[PDB]
Amino acid sequence: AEVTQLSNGIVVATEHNPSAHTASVGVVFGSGAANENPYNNGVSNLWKNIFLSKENSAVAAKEGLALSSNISRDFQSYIVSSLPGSTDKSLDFLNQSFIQQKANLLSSSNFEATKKSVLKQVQDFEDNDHPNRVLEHLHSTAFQNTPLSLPTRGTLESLENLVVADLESFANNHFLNSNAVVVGTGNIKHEDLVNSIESKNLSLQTGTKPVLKKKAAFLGSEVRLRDDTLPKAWISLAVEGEPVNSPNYFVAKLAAQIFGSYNAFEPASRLQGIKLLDNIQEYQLCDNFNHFSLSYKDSGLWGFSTATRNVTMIDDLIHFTLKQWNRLTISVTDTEVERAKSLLKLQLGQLYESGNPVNDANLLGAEVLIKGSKLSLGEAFKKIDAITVKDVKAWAGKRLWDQDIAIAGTGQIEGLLDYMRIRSDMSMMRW
Amino acid sequence: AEPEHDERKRLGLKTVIILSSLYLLSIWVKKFKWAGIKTRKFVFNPPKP
Repeated sequence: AEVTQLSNGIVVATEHNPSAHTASVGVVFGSGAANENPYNNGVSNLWKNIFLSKENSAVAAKEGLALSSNISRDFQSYIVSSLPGSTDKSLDFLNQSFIQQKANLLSSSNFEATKKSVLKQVQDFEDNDHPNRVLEHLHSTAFQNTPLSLPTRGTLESLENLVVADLESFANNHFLNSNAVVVGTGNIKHEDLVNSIESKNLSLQTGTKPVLKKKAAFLGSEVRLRDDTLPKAWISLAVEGEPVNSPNYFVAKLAAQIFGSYNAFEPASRLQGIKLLDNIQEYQLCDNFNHFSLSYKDSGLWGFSTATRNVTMIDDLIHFTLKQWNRLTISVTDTEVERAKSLLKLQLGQLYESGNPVNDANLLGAEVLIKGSKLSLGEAFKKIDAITVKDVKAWAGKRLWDQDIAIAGTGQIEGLLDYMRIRSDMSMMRW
Repeated sequence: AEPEHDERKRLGLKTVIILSSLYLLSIWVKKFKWAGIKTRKFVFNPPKP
């Protein structure tokens, strides 16, 4: 449970955990899809794909190393996993690919074979992964004409028109030092890694900063992707949430836990202590749903997602759910808040502490990049337990009560009523 | 023949002012409530066979 981080030339961050069996090293950049443009959208996803290409991947495999990378909105990360002993051979492969081979990975035979893969990849996504496709579109309309609206995997149109020069252009503007953090998780010590790094000098484009832009903003709107040939209806709905490093980051995350997630087929799920289940189970209004409090640097999204085959009662699904959310402003109970506290701790635990160093790396790098440090799991619990009913009520009265929303859906959505109908349910009549 | 004359015209002035105002106000309210549908936009992308 130690968050160690020191700066010499490069800001090095590590979180050691003795019993681990393995160790992971890599760099995480403070720039992701939210830094691209509508036309070069998909560059970051492309980088990730070449970094994992058959050529580069075969080199580290001989050495007994494994590769992993993830593209997000605010950040990007390249990671190399290894045994606790080869904690040095990872640092060689890292520098070899980001300085020496930052021109060998971009050959006219590799880039074309990779481009052909992300194209079949992103296409496959839009053709079949409906729930994620919808959540991606939710960000698209909620933050339109603003950074957060750009899909992480990029659009098929900005992708097929992307050239090697664009990769370089992006890389030379974001893969800088002042916008980077070298992460090390697994078992290796902070002082073990920091030495192998402060050994090899060379700055490589120092003093350079990435370009700036215009702040992200929420806009009440919707995008309806009707498709009557699909067998279900997938919809996502949300209000403007909380950004990371916000006084209410936790109240919000707790508020989502109150309604939580559900799966109509799993017996135990049907028994949960969520009032909403009394309303939706009578006529079986949906196969599943899940609330969330997504947070980013400039903004966030608080809402839920759901999938259903009861295409003639979608208005009741949406109506009941939004009536429950009304309660957070006027009648949420102590026991509901308490049930949430326990469950939030359990999930926040399983995330920050799993048996996989790669997840730890991403989380560590991402956090240190936005707030210059990581909040310890124990420090979180103290904040979570401190939340009162009054807090939830004040938060909801600001974020949920009579506030614009964003909607997105695909499939048999004829039954999803108009905007103003849904919008009206964000409140209740009173004397 | 019309003993109510003076009174009738006074009541008329009140009635016409309220209804006029109500009429104008309703138009504004209607336009607001309709703005989402009015400015709504569509795009067609022919599905592949």
